Order: sequence, then structure tokens, then C-alpha cells
Amino acid sequence: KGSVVIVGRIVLSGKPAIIPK
Amino acid sequence: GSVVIVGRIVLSGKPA
Amino acid sequence: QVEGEVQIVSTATQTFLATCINGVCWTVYHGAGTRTIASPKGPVIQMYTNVDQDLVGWPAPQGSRSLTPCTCGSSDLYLVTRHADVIPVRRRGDSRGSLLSPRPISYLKGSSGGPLLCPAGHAVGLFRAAVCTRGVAKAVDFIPVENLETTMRS
Amino acid sequence: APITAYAQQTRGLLGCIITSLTGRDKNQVEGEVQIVSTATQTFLATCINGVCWTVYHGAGTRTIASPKGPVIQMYTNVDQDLVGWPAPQGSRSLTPCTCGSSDLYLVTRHADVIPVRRRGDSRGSLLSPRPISYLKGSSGGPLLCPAGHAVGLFRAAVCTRGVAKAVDFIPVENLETTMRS
Ligand SMILES: [Zn+2]
Ligand SMILES: [Zn+2]
Repeated sequence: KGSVVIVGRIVLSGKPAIIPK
Repeated sequence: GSVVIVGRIVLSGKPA
Repeated sequence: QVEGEVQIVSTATQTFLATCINGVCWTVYHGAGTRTIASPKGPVIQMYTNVDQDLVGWPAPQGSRSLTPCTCGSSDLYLVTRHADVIPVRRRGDSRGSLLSPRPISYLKGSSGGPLLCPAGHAVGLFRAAVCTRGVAKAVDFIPVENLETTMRS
Repeated sequence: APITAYAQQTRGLLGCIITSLTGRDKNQVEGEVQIVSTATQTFLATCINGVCWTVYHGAGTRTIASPKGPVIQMYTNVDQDLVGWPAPQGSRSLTPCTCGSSDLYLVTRHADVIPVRRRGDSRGSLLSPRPISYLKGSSGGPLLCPAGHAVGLFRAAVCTRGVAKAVDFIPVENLETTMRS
């Protein structure tokens, strides 16, 4: 059988931020 | 005069 | 392109916040008044105007994302300011909360229209006004999300 | 501070298949929850205390692709429906819940967070029910307490005519028990 593969992520540790222009 | 949008806040802190 | 739920917003005389919930961009009437919102195609008319609740709404702009309303019943809330600071408030009544930790008034200035979040990050209400004692805010007025929900339905 | 989450896709269908066969994955790793895939299915893996945990019904007996080639599981427990690998370099770990809370928050693969009330040590109910399809692919994801610490891992939805009313989870205690044997 093939390996399990990371295809994305979910990040819980980010805080509200002003989106840089 | 209109309200203008000068910036945005992303609550999760998702980067560009 | 990453999207924001909160927009930083301005008129000739002030600057404050708006918050997108259920496809609508919502803010305080005492800031926006009856104004249109800017878009690359020209001014857009308010969808909702409710002077009693101090509430206005426009269609959400490009670059935005809707916040989902709170449906847990929590009374631990988090107020998000225009500098993206987050301040814990405890819910006291349906329009009212106290800061766990009081701040100078200037720390909250320009943040009306911003969201109060439950612990799940869902919208409980919109910050209406600071409740002040000699330059120290120790409480907040807010517009419960139920009013927004009603305003739409009606 | 409240629980908020974002998802990022790091790899497409073709790159995933290739990486699956070679077992060699050069990508940078970030975050507490990994979005994870095999040939047949995609689900979640949660890092807790330096170990990357997910559901057996998803990973079976498989290795995980890593920068050094395939990595073998550290823990395997068919009965609790658990597997674990060493947490990949770059990931960040959650820590177990030590408050006693019964207000939980489930994080889905689209990075939505949904309130659940604990109803027993392996079940909780959705305060506000969703179609089962909103939960697809979320197996192995975290249930969080209000302080953002780990209470358990999503295992299966409990539903009724396609609507999720409740969820079964693997309590974080089952993780320690698996580690001991
Ligand atoms: Zn809530
Ligand atoms: Zn806890």
C-alpha cells in the first residue's frame, strides 16, 4: 500500500490580523 | 459622501 | 486572495469597523448614517437601515467573507478592535458585557461595528459603544446578532 | 481568545498520488492539524504531545510520507480506531484538556468550528445540526475545550436522514491508554 500523504493543513494558532496591502 | 474601505481584518490570521 | 470578515471603514469625519454576517456587511448607524458604500462600480445603497437598533447593512464587498452567527449560548465573548487586538468580555445582559480587564477609552476608539465573538469564533453581536468611567472603558454596549437576523427576515 | 482556524491546500491530486508511491515528501509542514489522504480517501490528523494521530479506518496500517521517506506508525490500536506517527518536523502540537469542561468545539476539514455539548465520555451533540456532508473528511480532527486544548478526536457522525445530530469521538484518555500498550 501507498503512504498517507499530507495534502493540506489547518492552523489554529493564528490570531486576528490586518491583511497586508 | 460614501463609506470607503481602508483595510481588512482576517479573524483566523490567515497569511497571503 | 485571502478574505477578511471585518472591514476597516471611513467617512470624511471618522473611521470605524464593519462586519460581514450572512452575506451582509453590517455597521453602526451612528458612523455610517444613511451613506452608500464605495465599490469599483460606484456607490452601493444600504440593504438595511434600522435607526432604533443603531444598525445599517450593505451587500458584502469583494474581498470579504461572512462570519457565522453564534448559536451556543456562551457568555465568554471576545471583542476584536481595529488594531486586531482581542479583548475578553463577560456577557452581562443581552446588550451588555464587561471587560475582564478595563482599558483606556482610546484603546477601543474606532472599533464600533466590530464583532464580539463567542469561544468558537462565531458572531454574538456588533460592538455599539464603550461604557466609560472617567476615560476608562470597563463595559460595552452591543447589538445582539438576533437583531441582525430579525432585520434581514423583516 | 477564541478558537479560529484556516485551511491551506499544499498539494494537488497528481502530486499526492506520486508522493503516495515514493513515500517521499519534501513539503514544509505547519499547523496543528494535517489534511491527509490515501488513494481512496481524505481525512484529518491531529498533532497532540509530539505525536500525529488519526483514525485507523482512514490510515489503516500505512506509513506516512516524510522528507526522509516513509515513516512507520508508532501506535496502532484497531479497537479504539487509532493510529499515531511521530509528529512531522514543523508541526505544532495541541496539549490535552485538563479543565473538566463539557463545552466542546469540533474543527472540520474546511476549518469551520462547530459547538458540541459533551453527553458522555465518547459522544457529544451538535448544538446546531448540519448535513452529514459538512463533516465528510473530518475524521481524525480535534474536539477542543474552550481554552483550545484537546478533548478528543472526531470518529464518526451520529445521524438521522442525512443530518448530523451528534458525533462519536475518541476521548484523549484512549490516547494515553494506546501509548501504554
Ligand atoms: Zn458560539
Ligand atoms: Zn480544557
